[PDB]
Amino acid sequence: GSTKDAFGVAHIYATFNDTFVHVTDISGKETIIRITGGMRVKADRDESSPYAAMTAAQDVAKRCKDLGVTSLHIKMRGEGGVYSKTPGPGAQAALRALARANMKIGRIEDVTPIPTDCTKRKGGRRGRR
RNA sequence: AUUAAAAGGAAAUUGGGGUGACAGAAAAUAACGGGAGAGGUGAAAAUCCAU
Repeated sequence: GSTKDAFGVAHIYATFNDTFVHVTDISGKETIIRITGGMRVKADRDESSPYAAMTAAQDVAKRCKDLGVTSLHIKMRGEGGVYSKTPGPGAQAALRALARANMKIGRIEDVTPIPTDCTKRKGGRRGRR
């Protein structure tokens, strides 16, 4: 059920607590292989280390070239609804790992959601102490 | 029986001043992809997960 070189999309959602390496078809409805940081480490604190993000992104690519997807439209995103809109630590490691993995890199975009207007944020008035 | 006060009141623009009748985030629901973790912390656990 594989084909020749088919462009993919890599919605790499990496936050301060975890990382996600998700590749689908260009329609965005059928995923190809999705490996996250928590599937590559045993320590909870290391669910989003750059080594964890790069190792996961490494093994993700091998399946992509195995199935024929070689080029990826990267999409960068962090947990930025009402929280921090900056991509987490392992975001760059995951992208670079794919680049070292001999994958053509197409468009790169930031798909972190930006609320036109927002709900309440957790923490109350005085915030986190 | 004085005037016409850089006293006051009365008859071209400025105004997120007051009243009255477009946007996606967050979450839910529906359906599809995938099949093992996900949240969370300085570190963990109670928690959600093969329905």
